[PDB]
Amino acid sequence: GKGKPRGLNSARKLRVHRRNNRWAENNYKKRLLGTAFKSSPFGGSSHAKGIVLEKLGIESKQPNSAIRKCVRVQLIKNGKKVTAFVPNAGCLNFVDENDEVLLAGFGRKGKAKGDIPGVRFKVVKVSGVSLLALWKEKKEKP
Amino acid sequence: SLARAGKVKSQTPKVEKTEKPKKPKGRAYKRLLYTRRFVNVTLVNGKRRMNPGPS
Amino acid sequence: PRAPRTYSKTYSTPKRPYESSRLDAELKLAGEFGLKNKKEIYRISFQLSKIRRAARDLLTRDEKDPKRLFEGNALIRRLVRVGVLSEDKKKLDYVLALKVEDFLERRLQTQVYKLGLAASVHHARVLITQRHIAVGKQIVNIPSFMVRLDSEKHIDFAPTSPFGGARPGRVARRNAARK
RNA sequence: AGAAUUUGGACAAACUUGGUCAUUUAGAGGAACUAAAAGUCGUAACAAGGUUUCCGUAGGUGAACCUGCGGAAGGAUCAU
RNA sequence: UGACCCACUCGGCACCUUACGAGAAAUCAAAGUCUUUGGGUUCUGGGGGGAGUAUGGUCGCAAGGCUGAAACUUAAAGGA
RNA sequence: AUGGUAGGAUAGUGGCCUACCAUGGUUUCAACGGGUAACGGGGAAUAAGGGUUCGAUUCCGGAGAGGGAGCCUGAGAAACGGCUACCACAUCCAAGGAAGGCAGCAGGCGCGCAAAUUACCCAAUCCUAAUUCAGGGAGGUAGUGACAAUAAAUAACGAUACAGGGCCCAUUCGGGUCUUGUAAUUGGAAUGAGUACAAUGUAAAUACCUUAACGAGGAACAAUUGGAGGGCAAGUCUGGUGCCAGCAGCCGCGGUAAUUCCAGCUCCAAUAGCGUAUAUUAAAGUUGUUGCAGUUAAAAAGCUCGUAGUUGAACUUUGGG
Repeated sequence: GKGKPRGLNSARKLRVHRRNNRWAENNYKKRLLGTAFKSSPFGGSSHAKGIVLEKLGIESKQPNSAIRKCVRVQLIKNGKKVTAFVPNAGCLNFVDENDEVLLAGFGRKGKAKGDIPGVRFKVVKVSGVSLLALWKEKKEKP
Repeated sequence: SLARAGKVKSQTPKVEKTEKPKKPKGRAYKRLLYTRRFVNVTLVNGKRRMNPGPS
Repeated sequence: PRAPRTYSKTYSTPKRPYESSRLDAELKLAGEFGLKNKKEIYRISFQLSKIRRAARDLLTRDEKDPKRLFEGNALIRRLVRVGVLSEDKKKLDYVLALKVEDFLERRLQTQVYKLGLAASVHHARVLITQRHIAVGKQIVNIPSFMVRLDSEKHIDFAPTSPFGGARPGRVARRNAARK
């Protein structure tokens, strides 16, 4: 006689005692307050527009040393101030201050990647022309 | 520091793509693959290293 | 607005992606049967996986119930017409013991090969894309066709075609216009 | 026919005032948090860690922490 | 009659022994009948911290409880 | 607020609004409230099944016309290329007074990561007339255009100077006769990318398709972008530097012979296209119904009662003809 009511008329007490439970399970937490719209940068999104400030330097977390390349942004929305991260080379160079940049996630949700600490985004485009190209030289910049 | 921005991909031996008798590109990448993966054997020392690094 | 026109993909990919398991049985397929891309091994795979349940579905009606027989005897005769399964096997039952590999022989791609009129499997194909082969007096330009058993004997070469008629064929309006 | 105007009405622009949600953001000052190459005073824990650790509570305590009650064993015993 | 012995049983409170099974293992008659995946239903968790704090809302006379963030930071923290 | 009864109201119905009346209607099967960086859907990405996100945007609805209101015409508007005001904008001025709404095409400004010519036509496509004939930045079509997508050139074939990888003989050369090949002499053939008569096309041209004339020898008519420890294809090559420059998505290199940095040669991968950052997907059986975990890894409530919720023993014509 495990812990649940079982007979026939035990609809009522079931549609409640899952709907309570669900709570805790983290996911169903995000989706009811859902956080996504109020908290976090993109709100209910995937991508966005921003414009750079400084070119900050963030060393490592440690089993590592690794002085990586990050940029503060200004979005073109809530305004948060965010940092974000660059790929490939130096990549830095090609992000010349107060330029237009196109930001996206980091495929991890929330969370925070690899050897970087409070950091949660990547730089996809600039000006809107790739980075991918303004490192495999299929275009160049204005 | 930002200095060392790029440092490596400066000092890269530039080096070139090399020209070729190109690779055929479709059906025909099947008749070509097939022949290698295993129809002449190919090699019989246990099994087949797909791409051996010169010993 | 208008009747929004209706369409299902045929493909159903795999559940695990990579495997030196199942992989090195596609490349044993392509290959042996012509084909091209993996977007064939997986078309079929779908359409067998399609039929397969309409059996499962039945079997679980009783036997004898109207629906079960009708489809079976309608289901079956759809596969007798395409050569797929024999005469002698059709109880129902049994269509289940049909692996990928039976269907492939009844693709025009290869039925040409067997009707040799083709050096290897290849010379079996350009031969279809190039308007060359023909069922009635009618061209077909697509490897995946599926041989309807009672045609088969009517498989050509057409009037149009260069290998049975209307003219020599381009490269010949050249060896006769430089001596 | 019937213009200006005009009675009272319903419509309700507007604006002033409060009064409030709801986002913002200032700020003498406090209180924490975390990141750092090697600054301090200690040695609490991991061995029976030299008083065996731990919980919940209550009061102490330059600081780690120490002491009462009752638990627990993750114990240093599954033993008359 | 009663204590007793034994035979049997139903209900306990445990224990030994196997492992056909399960498991990361240590071990487990249940942690078994689970990729051959489904008897009934209530709670909970989804990296480590920040922190069960700040906040609001509430129960208490108070100690305090129940509710319960985020920014920030981090490539491990952990189990056997 | 919810109904009754009657009237006004409308093109009508109805608390639409008012006379009087009754006290109802919604609510844990989530109402009312707060949020939405929400216009809805058709559908788009993803694609084994089940799924997760995005649909301001080529069609169907609705909503605005700088905010707000009110109404003149007409069947047909609460119209904004129609008017009154009001307010927030901002234009002319002889300062008396006038006049004004690109979120129609264009265009400039501002904003900002972020997106194009004040160009040519009613010839198609269709609509407006009183109407065959006007007119129609609706539409079309050029310009700019790497958003994507389709096709696919950038060199072929000789022969040679050797090297060969075979073979027929090797009593020792080595030739040889079927073959790829490093070549820094090679010579005949082949084309269009560009240029350009004509025809074409075009309302009118550009282009395309055609084609006379032209046009391929390497110093051209020259193909790039990203790596070459691992993940993960491929340099224990040379040069410089010495925990400093710098690289490195993560593990990590660098403190005097660096397979990582700067750079030379060399090779590897995509290739007219590569990278880079962001968001989303699969990967994710790390949100899970199909398919999770809860003895100690993060998790069984302190234990029991309970109104909802949810499940609920079996038995009511089978068999035979």
